[PDB]
Amino acid sequence: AGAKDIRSKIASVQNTQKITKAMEMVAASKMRKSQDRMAASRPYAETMRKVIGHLAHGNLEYKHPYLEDRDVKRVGYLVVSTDRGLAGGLNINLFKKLLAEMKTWTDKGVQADLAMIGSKGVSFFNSVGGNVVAQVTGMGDNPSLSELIGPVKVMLQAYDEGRLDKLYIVSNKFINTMSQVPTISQLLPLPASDDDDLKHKSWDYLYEPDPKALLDTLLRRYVESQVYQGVVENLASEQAARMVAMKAATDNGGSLIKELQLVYNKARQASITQELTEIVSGAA
Amino acid sequence: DPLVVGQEHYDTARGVQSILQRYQELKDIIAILGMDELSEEDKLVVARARKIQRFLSQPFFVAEVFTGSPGKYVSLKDTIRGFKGIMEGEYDHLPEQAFYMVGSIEEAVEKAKKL
Amino acid sequence: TYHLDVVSAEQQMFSGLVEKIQVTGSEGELGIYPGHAPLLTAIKPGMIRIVKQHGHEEFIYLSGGILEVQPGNVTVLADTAIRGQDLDEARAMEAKRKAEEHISSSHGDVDYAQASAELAKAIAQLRVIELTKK
Repeated sequence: AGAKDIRSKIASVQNTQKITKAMEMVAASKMRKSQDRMAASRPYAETMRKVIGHLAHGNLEYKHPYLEDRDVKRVGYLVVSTDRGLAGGLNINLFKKLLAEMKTWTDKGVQADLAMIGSKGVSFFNSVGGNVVAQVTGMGDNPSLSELIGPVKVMLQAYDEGRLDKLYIVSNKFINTMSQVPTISQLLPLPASDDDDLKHKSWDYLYEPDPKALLDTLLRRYVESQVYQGVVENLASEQAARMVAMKAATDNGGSLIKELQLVYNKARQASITQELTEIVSGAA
Repeated sequence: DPLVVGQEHYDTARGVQSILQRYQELKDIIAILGMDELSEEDKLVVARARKIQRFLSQPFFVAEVFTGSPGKYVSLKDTIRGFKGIMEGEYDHLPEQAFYMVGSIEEAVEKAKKL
Repeated sequence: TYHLDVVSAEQQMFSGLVEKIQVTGSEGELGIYPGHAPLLTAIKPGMIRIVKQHGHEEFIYLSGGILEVQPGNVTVLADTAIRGQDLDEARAMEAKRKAEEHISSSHGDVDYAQASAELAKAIAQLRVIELTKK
C-alpha cells in the first residue's frame, strides 16, 4: 500500500469513470442521428429490393448475369467494420461468423474475395490472411454512398468479368435499441429462392427501349442501395454497442473506487497506530 | 535448477510463471475495459492462463470428506507432460471446467467429453 | 384499384392506392392505369400526379427516376422528389434563378446540358405548382 499512491489511483479512476459517463452521452446522441437516418433509408431500399423480387419471377424473361443462378467457383464478401475501439465485440463477432462461412467454402475449395469498409476489418483480415481485394476506411460520422461506390465498383467488375460468382454483404442488424446481431446476406446473385410472383401472375414484364441498358442501370442501383442501407444500419449498431460498453466501464470504475477506498482507509488507520505506539514507546 | 531438476522441468516451470505473470498484468486492463479491447494474442494467453490455474488444482485423498471426489496421485512425468501440452496449445480446444479438479491430463479430456 | 409506391434514398415520397396516375417519362409523360401493360420505364425531369381512390389527387415534382412496372403494385425509384406544397412558386422561381445562373456560368457542352436539364427541372416545378392550383 501507500497513502499517496493509492490516493493518486483513486483520483485517476474517479476521473476515468466520469469520462466514460460522458462518452455514453456522445454515443447515445449519435445513436439518435444514426437511427433516424436509417429510418429514412429503409423505405427506398426495401421497396427497391421488392421491385427486383418481382422481376425475379414472371415471364418475358430477358437473360442477365446477375439474374441467373450460376455455379460457385469463388465467393465475394462486402465486409463493414468500425474504425474505432470501445464498441465491445461487435466486429469480433461479425468477423468470426464470416470466418466460419469462409471456412465452409474453403472446405469445398471455393476461394473468398473480401472488400473491407472499415479499418478494423483491414487490420484483422490482412493479419489473419483473407484476400482483401478492396478497402475503404474512415468514412466519417455521416457516411455517404459516393465514397463507398469504388469498392463496390471493383466487386462488380470482378463479377461481370466473370471471375466472381457469388456475392454477399456481412453486417450487423439493428434489431433493437439494445439488441443487434451479425448477419451474412446474399446480395448480387438474385436468389430465385425468393417468392414467386404468383400473386400478380397476370403480368409478363415488358420494356422501354434497350432492356439491357435499363435493366443494367436498375441492378447497379439495387446493389448500391443494399450496400448503403447495410452500412447505415451497421453504424446505428455501432453506437448502441459503444453506449453499452461505456455503461459497463462506468459501473466497473465505481466498483474499483469502492474497494480502493477500503484499502486506503485501512492503511491510514494502521499508519496512525504505528505512530503514537512509537512515540509512547520512545517517551518511555 | 536445470542442473539438478532437468531442463524440461525447468523450462515448464518458467513457462508457467511467464504466462501467469502476464495474466496478472492483463487483469487490471480487463477490470476496467473487459476482455474485448485486448489483442488477440492477449486473449490467447488469458485462455491458457485460466486453463493452467484450473489444472493446478487436484483432489486429495485427505479431502475426500469435504468434497466427495475420489483422490488422485499424479506423477511428475504426467504433470510436466500436461503443462507442456497446455503451454504449447495442444489442448486449446477443451473447455476450462474440464481442467478443474482432475488428476492427469488424460482425465481432463474424458471430463470434457461429458462436459 | 392498384397501389403505387414512390421513394428516393432521402425519403419515401408517396405510397398508396391509386385509381390512376399520370407520370413523366423519356419520350414525354404517359398516363398509367390498372390495366396498363407492365412497362419498365426510364424518366426525364417532370412530374407525377397521384389520383387516389374516390378520385383525390396529389402532385409531385421529380428530378428523375425509374418506373418499374412488373405488377399492378408499381414503383418510382426517384433520384430526388419534392411535392407541389413542399416546394412553392418562389422556390420554383429559385430553381429557375439557379438555371439562369447555370446558363450564364460556363461554355462546356455537358455543363450546358446540365444547365438545360436544370431549366427543364425548374419549369417542371413551376408546372407542378400550376397542377397543384389545378
